[PDB]
Amino acid sequence: PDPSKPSKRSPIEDLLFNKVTLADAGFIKQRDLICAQKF
Amino acid sequence: NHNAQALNTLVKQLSSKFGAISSVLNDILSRLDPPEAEVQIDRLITGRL
Amino acid sequence: SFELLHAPATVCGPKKSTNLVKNKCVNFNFNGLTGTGVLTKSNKKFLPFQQFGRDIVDTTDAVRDPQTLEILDITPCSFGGVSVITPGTNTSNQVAV
Amino acid sequence: NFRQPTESIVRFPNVTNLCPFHEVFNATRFASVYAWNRTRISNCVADY
Amino acid sequence: NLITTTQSYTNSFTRGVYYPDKVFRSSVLHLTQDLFLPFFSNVTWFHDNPVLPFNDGVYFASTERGWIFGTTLDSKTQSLLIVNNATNVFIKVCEFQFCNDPFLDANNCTFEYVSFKNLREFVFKNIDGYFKIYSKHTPIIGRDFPQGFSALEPLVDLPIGINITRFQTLLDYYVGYLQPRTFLLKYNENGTITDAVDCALDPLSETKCTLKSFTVEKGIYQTS
Repeated sequence: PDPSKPSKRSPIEDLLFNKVTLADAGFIKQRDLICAQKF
Repeated sequence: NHNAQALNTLVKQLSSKFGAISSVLNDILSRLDPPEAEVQIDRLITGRL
Repeated sequence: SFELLHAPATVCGPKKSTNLVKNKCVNFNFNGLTGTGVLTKSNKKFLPFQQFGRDIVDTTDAVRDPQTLEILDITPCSFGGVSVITPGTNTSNQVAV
Repeated sequence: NFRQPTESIVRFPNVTNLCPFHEVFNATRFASVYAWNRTRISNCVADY
Repeated sequence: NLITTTQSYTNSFTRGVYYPDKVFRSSVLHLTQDLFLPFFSNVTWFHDNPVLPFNDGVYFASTERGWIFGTTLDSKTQSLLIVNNATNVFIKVCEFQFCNDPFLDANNCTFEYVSFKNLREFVFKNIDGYFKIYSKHTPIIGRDFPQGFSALEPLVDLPIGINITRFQTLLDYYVGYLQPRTFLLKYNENGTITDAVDCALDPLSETKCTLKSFTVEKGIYQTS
């Protein structure tokens, strides 16, 4: 783990989380941000 | 991906008549009389289940 | 002498408004489109002739003031699920939600 | 499940073209029944 | 008496695309199904004027008076007379007591209205009493449908009722008929169609209409 970041994730887990794109919506309040079914 | 396609193809089978005046329940519930706006509802209700 | 031929009642008559609200669940009828949602401001550029709007799935997402020409922004009214958290009815009858 | 505040019902019209009524009234002359006369309207906020 | 000749053939490259509806849309790619001028087509560059067999929709450019219409001919039934008239671009509909040559540059009335370089474009589709009229006027540089892409923006909608099956100009003159095809349109961050594909020109512009995208990747694709 890299004690600099505020996530404390290894130099290599940071490259794996910026290369996998997303499609979730647990947002607490949310042309449309993927999440277009909620409605 | 597989999971996003599956939803977006559920929130799009809503605009489909399945042989009904329209796909807006309001419409069918005006341009039609109470004892006929039932048959044209079960066409929608059935294909959405 | 009135009459109702095959085509519509065009002539038809005056309908009233209600004034815009903005920032509050309100049911609506802008032009002839219906629905229920919060009518916030906007940021779109509805080209000089395109009234409504629609997303990557077809759902009104904006309208323009049918009589002040301003882009609105339908945003659906809240909804979700209610979950009750119980410590057990043998223990207490107190709950959280 | 939750919700609802749908209270009011914004309506849409607010600036429109009026009927040509009145144009069928305060006019000076009128037809002599032996000239019933006719003038049929169409397509305009008819204001009864 | 007739100004000049009357026929030929030229190509309609990527030209003749109108905004099919007033539903704004942004950063999207819609697959419509209206009536457009099939891409890479044949334009009967006329240049006189017989009674053109105007049929299911008709394009009509003219780069450098008005027009006419009618299932029949002179005053006897329906018609039209979009007559660009400087001061005001008038119009009208009725029997029509014009001439075999209303050279420029009558009964029951049932409608009225008024209000170097030039790429006058125009389509005159007629659907459900709403004879439609789109258009777009850019400058130019050449003489032949200056190869390019610009979509026509709806202009009028005369709610008339004339049944049209013929027409003519009243003194460029191109004239491509329209067909029932299917296209994939690209709307930019303002809702302007900045591109398009015909899903039946080539084998690659049908793979792009199944993958809904203007950029395919290596592979074998099941398309039809």
